[PDB]
Amino acid sequence: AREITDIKQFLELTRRADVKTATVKINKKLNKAGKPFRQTKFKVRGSSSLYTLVINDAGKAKKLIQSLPPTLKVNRL
Amino acid sequence: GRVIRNQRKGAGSIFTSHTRLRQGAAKLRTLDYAERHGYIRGIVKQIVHDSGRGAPLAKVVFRDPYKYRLREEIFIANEGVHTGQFIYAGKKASLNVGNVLPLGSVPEGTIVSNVEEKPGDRGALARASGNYVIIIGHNPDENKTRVRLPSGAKKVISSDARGVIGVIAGGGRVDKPLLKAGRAFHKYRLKRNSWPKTRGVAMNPVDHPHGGGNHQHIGKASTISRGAVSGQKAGLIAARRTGLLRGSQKTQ
Amino acid sequence: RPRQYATVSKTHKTVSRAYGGSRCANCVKERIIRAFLIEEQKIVKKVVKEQTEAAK
Amino acid sequence: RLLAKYRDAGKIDKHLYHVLYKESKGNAFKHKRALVEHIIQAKADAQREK
Amino acid sequence: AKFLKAGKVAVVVRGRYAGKKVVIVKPHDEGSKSHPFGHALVAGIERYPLKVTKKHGAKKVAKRTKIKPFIKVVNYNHLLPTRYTLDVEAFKSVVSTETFEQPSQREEAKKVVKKAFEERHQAGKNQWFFSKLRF
Amino acid sequence: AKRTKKVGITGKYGVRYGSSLRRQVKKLEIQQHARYDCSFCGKKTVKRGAAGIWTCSCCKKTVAGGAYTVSTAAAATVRSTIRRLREMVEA
Amino acid sequence: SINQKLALVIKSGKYTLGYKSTVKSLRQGKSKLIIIAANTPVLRKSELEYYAMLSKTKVYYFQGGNNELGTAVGKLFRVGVVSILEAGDSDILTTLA
RNA sequence: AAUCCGGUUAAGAUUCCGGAACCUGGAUAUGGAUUCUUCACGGUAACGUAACUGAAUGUGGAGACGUCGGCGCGAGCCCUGGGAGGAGUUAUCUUUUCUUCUUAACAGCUUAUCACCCCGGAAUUGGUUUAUCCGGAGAUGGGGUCUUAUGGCUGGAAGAGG
RNA sequence: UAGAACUGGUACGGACAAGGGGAAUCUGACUGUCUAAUUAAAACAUAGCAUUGCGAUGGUCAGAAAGUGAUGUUGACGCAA
RNA sequence: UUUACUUAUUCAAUGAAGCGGAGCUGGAAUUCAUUUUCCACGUUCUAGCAUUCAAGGUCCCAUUCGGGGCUGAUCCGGGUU
Repeated sequence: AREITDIKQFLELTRRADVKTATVKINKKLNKAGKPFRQTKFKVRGSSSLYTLVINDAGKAKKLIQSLPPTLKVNRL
Repeated sequence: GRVIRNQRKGAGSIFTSHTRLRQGAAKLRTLDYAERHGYIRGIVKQIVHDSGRGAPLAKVVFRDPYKYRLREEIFIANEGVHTGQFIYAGKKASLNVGNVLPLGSVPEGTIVSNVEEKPGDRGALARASGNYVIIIGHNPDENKTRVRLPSGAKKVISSDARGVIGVIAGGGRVDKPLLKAGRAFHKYRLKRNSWPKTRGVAMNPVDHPHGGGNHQHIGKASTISRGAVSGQKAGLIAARRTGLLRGSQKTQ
Repeated sequence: RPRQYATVSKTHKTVSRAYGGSRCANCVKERIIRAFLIEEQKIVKKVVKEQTEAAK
Repeated sequence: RLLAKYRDAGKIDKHLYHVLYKESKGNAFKHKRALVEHIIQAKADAQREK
Repeated sequence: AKFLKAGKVAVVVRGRYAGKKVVIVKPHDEGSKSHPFGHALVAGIERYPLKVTKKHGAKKVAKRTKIKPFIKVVNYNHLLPTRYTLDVEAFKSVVSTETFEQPSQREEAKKVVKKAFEERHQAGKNQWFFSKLRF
Repeated sequence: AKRTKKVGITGKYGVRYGSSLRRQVKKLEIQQHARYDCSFCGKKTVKRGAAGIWTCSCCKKTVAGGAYTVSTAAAATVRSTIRRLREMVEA
Repeated sequence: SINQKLALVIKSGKYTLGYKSTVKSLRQGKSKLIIIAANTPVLRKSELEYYAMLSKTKVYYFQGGNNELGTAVGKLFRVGVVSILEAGDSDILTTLA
C-alpha cells in the first residue's frame, strides 16, 4: 500500500521490531527521454502494510543498502 | 343469485384504503391543561402534500410541557398559513388565521374549520379541501354553539369543542375537468379500489338487481326503501324526491 | 455511506464552529441574531411592566 | 463565446455586448463571420458617430 | 454616532467563536495595512464559568469558575455590538498589533486577560457578559 | 411567434375531449403554471408543486393556498372577515 | 406625500441603498435617517432597529413593500431599506422622523 | 460493516495458492498530541489542521428513494496516427491486411460543476443557459473555502500478465 | 448542406427495407378492456352531466357471536348507491 | 309531569397531569355597614432557547468532598377527565 519517502523515517521503519522481511527491486527507466538509469525500490513488510522507498540515484542507494540492519531478512532482487 | 359488488365491499379485502404514502392522521392537538386555560405556541415547519387527501398537511411542532421534548403534530393546513408561522392553540389564543380556539371564544360569523363534534376527539367536521363551518350563534345557557356545517345542515355542538380558523387549503380543486380516464386512475389509485364502476344495468341477473333483459333497463323502480335489506339496496336509497330540480337556491 | 463515518476521524465529520457539523454557517449566524435580539427585546418587556403597571 | 472573447479582449464594451447577445439568442446572425462583419459594421457606425 | 468605541461588548457571529461574547479593546475603523476592512481587536472568553450553587464545595467552586479567554482580530460585520460595556483599561496595553504575529506573545496576553476576567467574575460585576448566550 | 390562434397550453391535448372542457382546463392551467408574487421576499417566484402548496423559489416560504391559484376569492374574503371580527373585541 | 420628499432627497442629497451599505454607513455614523420597507423580515427589521439605537438615529417605517420603495426612490430594482445620510433641499430629517 | 489481481484442476473458485488489502468484536501497550493560559491552535470569513475529554436527555443528518427530456463530464467500447514485434497476400499493385502494446481492490498528494465567504458597490440595466433565470434580501469583477462522484500522478506493480 | 459540369444501351430508395388513395353513410367520441381453447364488436369502461342517502352514540357493507370489522392514517370539494 | 339525580349500563381521550370546592392578591363593582357582588389570578413584532430532585431563601447534619427538610410551585377531597 503505502509509499514512505523519508530516508530517516525508513530507517525507523526497518528498526520497528515487527518488520521481518524486506526486499529490493531493481528497475530500469530513463530520464526525461534521454538516458537510461537504474531505479531501485526498497520494500519493507509491515504486519499490515508494505512500505516502499524509491531511490532514483545509485550513489545514495549504494550506501543505503549498507545502512540496513543485518538482522533484517532481505530478499535482494 | 351471486353476492353483489356493493355487498362485497364490506369484507374489505381488496377494497381497503391504500394507506402507504399517507403522512399521518390529521388530528388536532390533544386537549390538555395548557389549552383549556392558557395558550401555547408552535412553529409550522413544513407544509406537505398528502396522498388521497386533497388538502395539504402541516407540521406544527409543539413543546411537550411535561418533559423536555418536542411533540410534532399534523394539522390540515388552513389556506393562508405558511412555514415559519406561529400557531397558538388554546382558550386564550388570539383570533388569527390558523390559531385553534375553542368555539366558546369566537364571535358569531367566524369562519373556522377542522372543528370537533364532541370536545376531545381531535378534528372531525369540515376537513375536505375548501370547506369550513361558520359559527352563526352561541348559547351561554348550557354553553352550546350553533354552527353551519358545509352541507348547510346546521348543528348545535358543545362550546368547549375546538376549531381552527379559516378555510382549508386547496380551493377550487374540483373545478378542473379531470379530462381523461388516466387522471381518474391516478387519482383513485391512492385512495381505494372503488374504480372503475360498472353499471348494474350492463351486468347479469346474478350480478346485480338491475341486470338482465334483452334491453339495458332497470326493471322495477330504482329507488329502494330505507327498510329494505342489505343486498337489495342498489340504487337511490330511501329517495324522497328525484329528478332535476327547478327554482332558485338557498332554501328555507 | 452512513456507516463509513464510524471509522473516519472527527475532523471529517465536523467544522469547528458551534452547531458545527449539523447546522450550516448562515443558519448558525441567524440563530445567534434571533437568539440575541429576542432576549434583548424581552428585556424591554420587563421594563415596560415596571413602568406601566407601576403607573396604574 | 466569440462575443465573450471580444468582451474579454476589450474590442467591444459591455453595452454593445449585451445587445449582441440577445440578438444572437434570436436568429439575426447566420454564422461566425456574419456576426463579426456585423460587429465591424455597428462599431464603425459608432466610430463615425463619435 | 460612533458606537464601536473601545468598551463595547459584542457577540461574534462568524468563525470558530460564533456565539461567544467579546469586548472590543481597540477598533480600527479605516482598516489597516493588512485586513483592508474595519476590524476590531477583540478579547472574549471561550469556555464559560459554569453556574455555581450554594452547595458546591470549596475546590469544586474553583473548577467551576475557570475561564478560558481568547484574543482575536474580527471584522465589523462579524460582530453584534450590544448596548453593554466593560471597563477594559486593565489590559488595554496588552492587546496590540505587536501582540499578534510572534505568536508566543499571545499566551502571555491570554494569561493577563484570564487574570482580569476572573477578577471581574469574582466580585461578580458584569453578570450578562459572563453567562452563556444560549441558542 | 404566436403559434396558436386560441388554444395555447391546452393545444397539448390536441383534438380530443371537446372544446368546452379544454377551454375550462386552459382557464385553470394558466393560473396554475404561472409564476406568482411572493408575500415576503417581494420577488416573483411562487410556483406550486403538490396541489395546494405554493413554495417560493428563493426565500423558502411555503404558503398553503388554492389548488390552482394562490388564494382564491372565496378565501381572501375570509381573512378580511377575520380582519373585521378581530376589531370588535377592542374597537 | 412622503414620496415627493424622498424624490427631492434623491435628486438633491446623499443616500445609500440596501442593507449592507446602510450598516456600513451606520457603524461609521454617517446615518441620519433609515427607511424600512414593510415586507422586510422581522429579524432584519429588528437588527436595523437595534443598530439605530446605538447611533441614536431615528427610524421611519415606509408603509408599503419593497417594490413600492424601489419605485419611490426613483430606481427600478427593489430596495428593502434606504439610509439617508445627507439631505439637501428636503427636510425629512426634521419633519416627523 | 468489510477485497482485488495473478495462477491453479479431468470436474471448484471473489471461496484454493501467491501477493496486496480492508471491516467488525475484543484486547492492550509504545510513540505522538494535550497540560504550571489543567480539557489544542490557525484563518476577517467560508472553514483548515495526523489527533485535541465528555454521561443522562433532546434535536438534526445519512439510510431514503418518481418519471420523461435535452445538456455537460467520466468510464468501457468503437474508430484512428506514429512506433516496437508476429502471421497472411505478392503474376501485377499495396510505406499494405490481421494481430499483441494491459493494469485491479486499496492508500497518499492533487482535480469540478453546485453551494458558500471576503472586498466592493451596479440604469447608458449587467451577467448567463441548448432550454430565461439571476442581482440593493447585493449581481458583474478581483480574491478565496468546500464535497470528491470523477480524473491525473506515485505506491499496489512488473518481479504479474501479453 | 447546396450547386456545377462529365458519364452510364434512362439506370439509379437498383438486394433489403418499405403507406394504396378518394367521395360517403350507419355507429361508438376518443386512448384503454374483455368471452385464455370458435365472437374483440356498434358490447364494457371512461371523461363529462345528473340524481339518492349521510353530520358518526351516523351512510353503505361484513361477522355465528364478540370489549369484532371495511370504507376510515376518513368529514359533504367527502364517502356510499 | 319529564323534571332532577350517579352509582348500574353506554361512548370517547390520555405514556389516566393538573378536576371539584375554598382561599390569595388586583379589578369591574355600589357600598345603604362592611363587603352584599362577579371577573381575572406570569408567555404575541422574530423558523433562536428552555432537560440534571431548580436556582435563590430558610432550618438541620457535624462540616469534607456532601446529604436532608420546608418554601420557591396556597390548602382540602384522592371521583383520570
